[PDB]
This record gives sequence, structure tokens and C-alpha cells, in this order.
Amino acid sequence: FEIPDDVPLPAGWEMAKTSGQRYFLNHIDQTTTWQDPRK
Amino acid sequence: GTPPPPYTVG
Repeated sequence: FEIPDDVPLPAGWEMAKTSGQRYFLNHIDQTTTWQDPRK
Repeated sequence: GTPPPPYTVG
């Protein structure tokens, strides 16, 4: 299912890559998902 | 180690 939780990619987001793990880049707020934006 | 992503608190 990959990040299922009945919630797909967060709206108004833009994942990227730090300097693995990856994240949806929560620029809209002020942090970064390090495991799941909503699980 | 595992550093966080860029764009931190202003």
C-alpha cells in the first residue's frame, strides 16, 4: 500500500531529499515528515 | 549519522 493510512501525499507539499529516509518537505508549516505525514 | 532535511526554523 505504501503510506496508506487512508491518506495519500499531503496537500500543498513537495517531498525532496536531505544532504534514504526522504520526506514530503513540510515547507507549508515549518518541519519535515521523517516517517509519515499522517499515520 | 542521519541529519534532518534543510529548510529549518527561521
